[PDB]
Amino acid sequence: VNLERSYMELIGAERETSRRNFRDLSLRPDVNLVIGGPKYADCAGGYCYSESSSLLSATRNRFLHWTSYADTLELVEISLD
Amino acid sequence: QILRKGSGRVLDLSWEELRKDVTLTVENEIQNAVIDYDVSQEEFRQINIENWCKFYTCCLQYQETLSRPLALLVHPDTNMVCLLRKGFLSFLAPCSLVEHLYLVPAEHLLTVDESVISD
Amino acid sequence: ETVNYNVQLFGSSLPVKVMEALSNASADEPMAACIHEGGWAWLACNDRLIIWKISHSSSAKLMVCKELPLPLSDSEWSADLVDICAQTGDPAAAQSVALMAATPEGSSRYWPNILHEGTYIESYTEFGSSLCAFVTAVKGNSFILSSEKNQLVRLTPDASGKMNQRVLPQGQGMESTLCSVLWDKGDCFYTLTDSSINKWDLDDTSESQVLNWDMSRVLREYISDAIWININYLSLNQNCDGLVILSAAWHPGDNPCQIYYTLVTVKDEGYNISDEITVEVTQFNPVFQARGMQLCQLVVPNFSSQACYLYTQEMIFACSTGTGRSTLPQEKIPFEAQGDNIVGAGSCEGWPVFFIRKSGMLTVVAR
Repeated sequence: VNLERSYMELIGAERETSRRNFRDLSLRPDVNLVIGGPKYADCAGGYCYSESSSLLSATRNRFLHWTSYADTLELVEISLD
Repeated sequence: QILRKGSGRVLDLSWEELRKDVTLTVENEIQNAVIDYDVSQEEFRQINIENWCKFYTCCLQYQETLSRPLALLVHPDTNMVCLLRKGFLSFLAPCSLVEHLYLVPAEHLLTVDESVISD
Repeated sequence: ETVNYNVQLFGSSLPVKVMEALSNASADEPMAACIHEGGWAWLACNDRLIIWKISHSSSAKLMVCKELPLPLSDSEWSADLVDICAQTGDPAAAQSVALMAATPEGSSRYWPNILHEGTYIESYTEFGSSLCAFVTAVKGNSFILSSEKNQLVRLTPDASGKMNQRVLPQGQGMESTLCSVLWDKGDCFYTLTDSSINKWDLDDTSESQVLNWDMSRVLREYISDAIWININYLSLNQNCDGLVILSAAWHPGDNPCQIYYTLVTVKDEGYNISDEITVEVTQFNPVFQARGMQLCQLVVPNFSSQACYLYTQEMIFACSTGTGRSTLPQEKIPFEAQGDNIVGAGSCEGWPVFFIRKSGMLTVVAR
């Protein structure tokens, strides 16, 4: 068991001068703007596909991540391949 | 965008274009700070420093805001670990043993399992 | 003299009791004064409170000065912990005026009428030892007592003689260290802490929390960019442009390290901050000495000329806010000379008022 004790942070530099041409989508649910509502802190999350570890799978090295702040959710699909 | 005081649609500028664009913007602020035709070379240098410093501190405040900490993604089957930051994605890769030992704090270096370094 | 201003006696001759307290007071003695917007002035001098109507007219039948006995404390009484309430908000003689006092530990003494100086009721809150607190008259004949740790307590006299009390919503107190508080028009009460501004909307018996703004996150770049970092937020006032915040900023490693005092104006519109922040850097720029010696307060007498008065104990700085378009000339006015000192400041009828150790009440008026 290579006890991999420490890790190092590697910045996946978004050096695309194209901001990932964020397909801006606006959802208007039938709800009124609450003035003075709780300010949530910014949060993020991610999801990995089934069979992403399978070398013949179409989901191989694919995953989803997102950031959410205020009223906005940014969703991204990444493939390392 | 803030130094220009202006609502211009930021074009997806190339980085070279962005560099030219910064240069011209700060030079114009320096030319505006030189009120007299008879500025000594020292007074001109001081004015140059003050204006670039002011632009730099402004980039810093935005970078601090974009750098704000999110969360962790760990893949169950592939063990891929990602650090979700506010402005970018980082990946955690395993550190080599040499780099681990150099970088660990002096207090934790005393609790390393010597069996992993060498038999 | 001063260059652009007349600095002269405001109102008529001071009450005999006020004159004795000043003539008797030594430079060892801490005097403090609350100059109230309703036209009454309260001098905290030793173990008594001397309260008088600011006498715009010289006439002796219109003269009111009452002296009240403070509740015992081991700490100095403060005119910050001392506040006036007027019947319907109208200042119309001694019966219209009710009075509260607080001690640093939280002992409260309330006079329903300044006419009846032996007639009061008592209560207690509770604070840590060392707490700098403020007492502020608010709507419905009630008061907010505000801790150094920013615990805010509503205090409401009942007709029984009881004093009702409750903590403000999200105002339990527990860095939330308190710098100042502001009571605005209609029913808005604001607190300025070392990290943030909080605002409550009041009625006669309750409060609703409106917002807390991380102004340290919002204004930090705008303050540092306007000068060049340690930032301390010290006082909060308002004018037509919106909220006016006094901030001190410094960098330890500056080759000469100076303290830059700024006036920051922001709009209070709804529950969120706007993108438009103005930062105006004042003439007041002393050498950094110690963080505990960073003392400076803010007066805004005129809501619609963009003019603010910074003050310490030895001098007044007439300063500008906003665009600076309607602002008065920037000038430093010294009150440091010959045992002289600025004991307090306020406004009467939109006029900048200073209470000075040598000369009493004085106005600062443009020439």
